[PDB]
Amino acid sequence: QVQLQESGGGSVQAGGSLRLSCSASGYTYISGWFRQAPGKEREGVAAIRSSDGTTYYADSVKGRFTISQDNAKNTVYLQMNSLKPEDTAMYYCAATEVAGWPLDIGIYDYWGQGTEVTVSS
Amino acid sequence: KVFERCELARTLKRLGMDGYRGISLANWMCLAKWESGYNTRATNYNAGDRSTDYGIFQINSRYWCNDGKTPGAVNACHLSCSALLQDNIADAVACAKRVVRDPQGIRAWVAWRNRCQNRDVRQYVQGCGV
Repeated sequence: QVQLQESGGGSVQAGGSLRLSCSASGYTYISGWFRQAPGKEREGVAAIRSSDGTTYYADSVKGRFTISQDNAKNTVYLQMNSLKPEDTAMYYCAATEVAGWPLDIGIYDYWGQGTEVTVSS
Repeated sequence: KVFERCELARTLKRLGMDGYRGISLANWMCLAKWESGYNTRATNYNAGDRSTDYGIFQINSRYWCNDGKTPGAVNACHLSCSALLQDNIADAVACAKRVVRDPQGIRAWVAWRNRCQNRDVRQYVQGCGV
């Protein structure tokens, strides 16, 4: 089906920026980023619908994080600005071929391995 | 637009429908054939619950898309029904995939049950190079 590979994770100081990347080996309709902070349940972050380029953000990151796509390279990016310690988490790329509410974890069928983001101070 | 048979099969194949959820490309083709006649602008009004079926796969406005005038609207696909009346069928294909996600699968379409279920569907993809 589709295999997803994330990259770009690292350690950044509070207030800084970082951009994550996610490659897909086949066609995807909706793609998103789901993060798991230390000891907590995984939660939605941002999602994109490839057909119309519409984007959907969780209340905790709306305004700070933005998600985009490069249709030629079949990659999605998660840009993060003004990072906070609370944004520290393993960030997972996920995708689906189904149409639904893009921040609904239940519609996702493809999952990456995660890329770690650590925000200090 | 009205797709030609093989043109549509190749488009559906490029959009990942072949074997999607165990459903062959030929079964998807048969569905489109009997639902709309491969027509992206097809519409059908249902007086009983005041819902409308839209596009090439005749997606219903009560559970799947939003047309803004159907009572008990769920909008499971999170799409305007107008997006399913376009020449580009990516949104329609994705919403059709969302329909078959449910336990019923492709049996959700009564026309598929009456014309494609337990029917030889080889003619729908014959010679298309898919």
